[PDB]
Order: sequence, then C-alpha cells, then structure tokens
Amino acid sequence: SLHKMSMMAHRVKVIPYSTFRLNLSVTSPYNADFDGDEMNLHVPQSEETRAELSQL
Amino acid sequence: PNLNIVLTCPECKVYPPKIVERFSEGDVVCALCGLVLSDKLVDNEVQAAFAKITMLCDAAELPKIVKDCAKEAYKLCHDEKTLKGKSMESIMAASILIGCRRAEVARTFKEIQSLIHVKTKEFGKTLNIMKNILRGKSQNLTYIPRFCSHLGLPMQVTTSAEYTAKKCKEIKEIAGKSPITIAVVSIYLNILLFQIPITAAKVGQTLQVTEGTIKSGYKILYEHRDKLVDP
Amino acid sequence: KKLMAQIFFGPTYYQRLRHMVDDKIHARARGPMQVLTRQPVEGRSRDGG
Amino acid sequence: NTTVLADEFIAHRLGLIPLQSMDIEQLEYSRDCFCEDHCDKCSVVLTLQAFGESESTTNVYSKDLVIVSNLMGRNIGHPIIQDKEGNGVLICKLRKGQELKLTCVAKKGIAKEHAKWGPAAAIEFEYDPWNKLKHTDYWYEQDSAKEWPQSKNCEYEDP
Amino acid sequence: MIVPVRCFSCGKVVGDKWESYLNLLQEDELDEGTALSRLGLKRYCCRRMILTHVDLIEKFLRYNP
Amino acid sequence: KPMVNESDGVTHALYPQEARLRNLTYSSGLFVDVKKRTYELKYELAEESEGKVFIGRLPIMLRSKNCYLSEATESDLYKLKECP
Amino acid sequence: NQEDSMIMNQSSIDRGLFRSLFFRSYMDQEKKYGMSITETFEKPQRTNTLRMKHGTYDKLDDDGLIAPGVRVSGEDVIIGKTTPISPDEEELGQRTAYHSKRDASTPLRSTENGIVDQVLVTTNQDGLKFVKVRVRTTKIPQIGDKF
Amino acid sequence: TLKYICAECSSKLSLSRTDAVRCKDCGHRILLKARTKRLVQFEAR
Amino acid sequence: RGNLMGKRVDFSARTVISGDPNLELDQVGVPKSIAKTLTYPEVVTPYNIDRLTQLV
Amino acid sequence: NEVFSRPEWMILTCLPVPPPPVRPSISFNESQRGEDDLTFKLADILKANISLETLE
Ligand SMILES: [Mg+2]
Ligand SMILES: [Zn+2]
Ligand SMILES: [Zn+2]
Ligand SMILES: [Zn+2]
Ligand SMILES: [Zn+2]
Repeated sequence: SLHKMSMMAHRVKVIPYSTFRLNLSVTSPYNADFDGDEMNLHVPQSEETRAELSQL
Repeated sequence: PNLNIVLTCPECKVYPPKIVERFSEGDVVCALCGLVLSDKLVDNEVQAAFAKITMLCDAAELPKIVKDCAKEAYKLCHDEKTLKGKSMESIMAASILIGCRRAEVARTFKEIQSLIHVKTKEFGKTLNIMKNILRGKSQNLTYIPRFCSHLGLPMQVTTSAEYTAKKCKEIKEIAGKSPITIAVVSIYLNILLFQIPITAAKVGQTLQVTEGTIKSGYKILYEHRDKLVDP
Repeated sequence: KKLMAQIFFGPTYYQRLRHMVDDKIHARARGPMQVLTRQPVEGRSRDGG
Repeated sequence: NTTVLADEFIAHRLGLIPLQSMDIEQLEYSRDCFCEDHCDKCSVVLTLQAFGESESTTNVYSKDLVIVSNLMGRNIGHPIIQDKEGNGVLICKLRKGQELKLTCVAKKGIAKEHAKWGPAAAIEFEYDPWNKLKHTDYWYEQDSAKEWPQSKNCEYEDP
Repeated sequence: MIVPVRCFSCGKVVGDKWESYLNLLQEDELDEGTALSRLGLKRYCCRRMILTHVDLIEKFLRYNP
Repeated sequence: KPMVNESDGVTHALYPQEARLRNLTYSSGLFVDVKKRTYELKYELAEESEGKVFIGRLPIMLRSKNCYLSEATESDLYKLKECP
Repeated sequence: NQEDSMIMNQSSIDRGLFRSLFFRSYMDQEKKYGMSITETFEKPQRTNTLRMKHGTYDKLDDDGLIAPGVRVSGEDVIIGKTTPISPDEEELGQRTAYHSKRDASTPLRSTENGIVDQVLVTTNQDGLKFVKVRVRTTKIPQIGDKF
Repeated sequence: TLKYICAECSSKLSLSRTDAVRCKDCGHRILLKARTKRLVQFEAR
Repeated sequence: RGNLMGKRVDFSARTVISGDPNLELDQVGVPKSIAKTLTYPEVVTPYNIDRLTQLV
Repeated sequence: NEVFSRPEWMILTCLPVPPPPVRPSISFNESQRGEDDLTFKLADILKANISLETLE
C-alpha cells in the first residue's frame, strides 16, 4: 500500500464461492495479479464514514 | 472484602446466571433473552535439596513424574519437628522411595540403597515417620517385569511370572519372606519351565539373591507345581 | 462455431499447491482482544483481525 | 472398511461406475417422491460384500455389486460389463484380512448436477471440412494447405 | 493409485481397461502404442490415463492391517 | 543398538515406527571402560576390568550402520512399516 | 483466465482430477503436576464440569475419545480432558456449586470438518497415557485454489 | 469397557479403565481405537 | 509503531482476489460467507423500519 | 523548567510501580500461572532494596 490509489472505496456485490471478485482494470493501481494474492477489506461502521468513502 | 463479580441479566433476573460464552465473538450472553452480558473478552535449603534430589533421580533415570512426586513429598516434610534429623541423606532417599510408590513405579529398598548409603534400619524408621506425616496431611507384581528386563526374557515368560506371583500369594505358605524372594523364585520357576538357560548362580548374582535362597524357594514352589499352570 | 483462431492445445503436467483458499479466507467483526493491549488478537486460527 | 483406500475415495469410485439406465424414464427423481429418503419408486439399492480370501491379491470388481431392492420388473441398475473377459470396473483391491462391506443407494440424475450422470463420452462435432465458409483463417508458416492436415470428413464434400 | 475410473476429459470408462492392458504388456510384449490401440483408446485424452498412470495400491497392500 | 527405557524400567529395542508414534528419541546407549588406579609416589596398588560404564544416550541417524534398518531388506522393511 | 488465473473443467474436477486427501493430526496428553493434581481423559458431564466448551460432546465414547469413522465438524470436541480444582482456589462464578473439575478438551479446528481416520492411545516415555487422532478430509479443487 | 486393537498382532483387547496401556500377549504400548460399529454415510459427489 | 500508529483491527476480511470481467469497474464481489460474518450497524427510522424488520 | 524539570528529579529518590494492566499475568494451559518480566524486575528491585536497607 504505497499509493493513495492502493486503498480505494468499492461497492459490494455479494457473490458465491470464496475469492473476492473484481474487474481487471483495477489490477494495475493495486499492483496486483491474480495468483495467490490477497486483499484486506474494511467495512466502515458509521453512516458518516460510509458517506466519506463514496465521496472521496 | 467482597470484590467477587457475578454476571446477572437485569431483564431476566429470574434465575442466577444461566448463560453461554461466545469465544469467537469474545462476548458473553444470557441464553434466554439473548442479551450480551460482557464484551471484549480477553484471551536456600529447599533449592539445595531439590538440586541434589534432581541429580539423584536423574542418575536413576526415573521419569519426571516420579521425580516431581518426590519433590512435592519432600516439600511437605521439609523442616518439621518430628523428623528431627537424619542429615538430609535419609530424607532424600525416603522421599524418593515415596514418589516411586505414589507413582506406581516400584524400586527395591536395595536399589535406592545402591544410589545412597542410608545404613538401612535408620532408613526404615525415617520412612515410617514420613509415611505417618503424609497420612496426617490428609504390591510385588510391578517388580516382576522389571526383573525380566535385567534378564532380557520374552514376554510370555513375564506374563507367566505374573500369573505365578498371584497364584503363589493366594496359596500362602511362608507368606513370602519379603516379596523379593518370591519375585525371583517365581521367575526361576517360570524360566526353568522353559528351555532358556540362566542356570542359577547367574540369576543369583545378577539379581542379587542368595543362591541358597533361590533353591530353597524352588523346593516349596516345586511342590505346588500342580495349580500354577496357566494353560 | 469454429474459432477464427486455432488454439495451442495438448497435455501438460501440473502440480497442485499447498495454498488453498479455504485455509486463507477469514473475516472478523468483534473478536477477542489480546490481554495486554486489548486490541484484536493476531491470526486466523485464533480468529484475529 | 479395512481397505487401504480411504472410505470416501471408494464412494467416489462407486459414484463413477456406469449402471444400466435403459428404463430410467420411469424411475422418479428423489425430490419428486414423497417418501422419506428413498424407496423402490425413487431409487435402486445395491450392496457389495468383499472378503479377501487367497494369499494372492483379491480384486473387487464392478460385477460384484448385487441388487437387493425390488425392481418391479423394470430394467435398471445392472452394472454394465463391456469387457470381453466379463469383469468390469476395478473398485478396490484386498489382501487377506482386509474386508469391505457397504451399501450403495443409486438415484436418478443428470450431468449438470454431477458428471457421474453423464451418459455420453466425447462427442465429435464438425462441419465444413473444407474452409469454404471461412469461419476460420489458418495460421501457417509458408503454405496453409500443405501444413494443415486434410480432415477425413473432407471426403464427403466437394473440393 | 488404483486405476482412475472414467477419464479426466472425455469421460470414457478407462477402469476395466487396466487389467487387460497389463495382460497385453506382460503376455504379448507389445509396445504401449499398440496396446492402447488394441484396447480401443482412440483419443489421447484417454491414452494418458493408462500410459501415465502410476499404480501405488500394490505398494500399499504389502503392509499388514 | 537403539533401545528404550520405559517408565517402569523395562528396557527393550526400539524400532523407528513406534519411536515416532510414542514421542520418543531414537538413540543407543554408550558404555565406557573405566579403570581406576591409586598411587602412594609412583607406587601402584587399584581396581580394574570387571567396569563397563553408561555415560549417556546418543541419537542415531536412520539407515546408518548403527540403526536396525540399515541391514533390512524390502519385505523386512514392510514388516516394520517403513516405506523402502 | 486473465492475469495468471486459469479456467478449469468442472466435469473434470467432478471426475477426480486433482482431488487430494488431507490428514490433520491432533495430539493430546494427560499430565500430573505434583502428583496431587492429575488430568484425566473422560467424557465430561455438563452437570458438574465447569468452564466447559459449547461444542457438542455427544460423539465422545466414555473414555473421552471419538471412535474413528465418526463424521466430525468444526467446534466438535475430539478429546474430553478434565482437571481437578481446589474449591477455595477460585470460587469464580459458579465454581463453588460445580465443586469439581475444570474442563480442558481439545476441540477440532473451528473451520475444519471431516472424518476421523484413526485414533491411537499410548504411554509416552515417562508413562503418561496420551492419544493421537487423525482426521482425513477430501479437499476438492475450488475456485480459489492454486496450481 | 471399550474395545481397542493391538499395534502389531492386531488382536482385539477391549481393556477397561485403570488397566493402564499395554497389549496382552505382547508388549506393544500402541493401541488402536477399533473403528465405530454404527453406519456412516457418504455422498459419492 | 506496532500498537499506535497502526494496529490490528476488527471489521475486516481477507481472502484471495481473482478477476471477473462482468463486474462494473468500482464494485467487488464479496463471498456470502464473509458477508454473513461482517456487519454494518444501520439505524432504525421510518424509512428503513420495514426492511429492517424483515431482516430481523 | 523550574516547575516540571529539575536535576533533582532526574535522580531517583523513589519509584513508581505500574499497575498490573501495564504488566499483566498470562496463563499457560490456563492451569499454570505465567508472570511478566516487569513483575520479575519489580521483585528484584524490591529484594535488592530490602537488602541494602538491612546492610545499611
Ligand atoms: Mg501475485
Ligand atoms: Zn437474560
Ligand atoms: Zn421414494
Ligand atoms: Zn479420454
Ligand atoms: Zn498385541
């Protein structure tokens, strides 16, 4: 996480199985490729914060 | 002064606490109304004695459980009046033999007598007083396999010897004249049943039993050969 | 329908690896806290954050 | 199960063993029949007893399954033997004291649910053996005609 | 271990073929390319089953239960 | 050769399989010949021969000359359940 | 299949391609401290036992072990072990009423499941009875899995 | 009592509690737990 | 460094990422299990009350 | 600073003892008591102190 790009909001789509699914355009800013890589997710708990994420 | 905390449901109040605890959520909840009760559940003389004792049990290769039973024992005796002496050699051997007993392991008075020179009779008195103290603070068979080891005898020989010891004790007749003589003679019978030579003097030496004693036991044991036969 | 391109196709030898998603995925909300710092514990088996 | 093979490992292989489906039309689905678990309407019951006899290795064959359930005289469930020697699928091996005794419950299904119901092995599909429709351009080095093999079915269409 | 039944691609049943395969190799000395053919494995999806297979159940049986 | 001392004091050979299962250490004992002498001064009295003394246990690498398996054959190994 | 992922045949998976077993081995042991306090393998009784885990104990045989062949799942308890408690020592919560034995039982992993393959009991070097348990599980190739 | 098996001779023991742990007829201290009698179910999937 | 400027936190999920073409740029697929574990404390009001009631 | 900082205070005439929350005990096997290194140091500083007292 060396870019401000490396942490970005997202809009959850619940889908089955196990891995996080995400489009491949976004693979570059994370410097990410899909082999064994993992990504921490963080849910904001407050309506205020929830707003900030969407808006920033 | 008080300071003891109890968990109770202010909405239920019906019983004392009857609850479950959720470790994963790290919270504790009343099983009834399903209310969360708590959150964020977090996840000089002596040392010298135990030193030399440690050395002794070590040289004796006794498993740590035995060592620690004897340690525990010795702590209880410690500085008490009634002991009144024995110079620290008698107590270490006594406490050891105790921990052996209490550990279901068996060691002969002679064996420990080989690790330490206790003069014998003095040892018996000390052991008895210590035994009395333990009660206040409120079985030969095991020897039979150990001896086979010394002779490296087959399993069947050992179990044969066990049957022999139980049968001999029931039939009484001399009551045993200490267990050691019975254990060794029982063996000597069992082995002579089988073809495997130890002869006699070799077992009397090796196991430190007077040859005359083994033969004497053998005659009486021979007399009762009738009922000692497992198959 | 035929593919306008032809595919390079054939057997090859493959190895499955220790890493398996089931052993990896975990999600924590309100777990246990370390006794010292009262911050969430470490590790999946301990159910850390 | 005393075998060396893990139990579900076995139940896997049993899952793959083809059975005689000719009349399967009239065997109802599991979820369709109103009984609890199974019956002779929605299922067929097979069982297998294997006890290794000889000193030499004994082989459990597909033919060793036996149908204990009433079939109502309809043709179903016989494990199929296409071997010339008349044995069929080799389920597991046994040495001497290793014994295997188990009960299998055969039910109706289709491939999309699990591939063990797939009736068809590979299906060869082809059309336009010559390239006349141009649905495919040919990768080549110098000439495509020489390199690319002549397909057999080409014989049944015009050059 | 022990003869994959069916086949990891085409789904043709490859299990029973195993015994007759070893029969052909031991008895008739025929090379594999001939054996598999005579067994009737046309595609190479099948062929890799028999040919590549390594049978360890034998070396498992030799332990006493 | 590799041996084990059980708690009760029975002592018996150790084959590696069991060694693993029982949380043991695979080792053989070591003995030394101790000759003791006394002088009085080069005058020599003393007790000798008769001692063979146990210093301690030495771990033993499998398949080495010391371990029991190094001499085993195939089916031999199978009885001991160590995969050749 | 872009960027080092890959597409795998579901039928092929279903037919056994790349299926593997996984054996986990849980080991536990009963011990003694001063020979005054002995841990014991026993099936704990919910009535008199304290600090007891909430996984179901129904599978345990009397001795405190799960007989092999039993299908188990996470949070189930494989080995029922118990320890003695001094009444005056704690008296925490209901311990005065429970009177007796603190529960120490090694559970199966929270997330795992499977079938118990093998269970063996053996005295170790110094004579303590202790047990190992072996739980096999089939791990089928999945979307997240690696190759 | 509960049924066990010996390590080597595979003899059925069924030793009780407070029998410690050893095989009768041989010295192996490794006892297997003698698989459950009741039925277990699988899905071939 | 360890316990202040950054720290181990709750409400977080970690897994393997893999790509999907059919997702819009900003989204992410989150597997049902994780979804069923993590949670967002929404507040009852006249608007959501019916929906929440259903959830409960 | 005459209020907050004096060389006199740089020298130690007396010493604070942190509450256990700084230096908590931990239990191994949960039946064995584990003590913190800070607790052991307090035990040393004490014992040493008592000794020096008596000798003095
Ligand atoms: Mg990567
Ligand atoms: Zn309540
Ligand atoms: Zn039905
Ligand atoms: Zn094929
Ligand atoms: Zn046996």
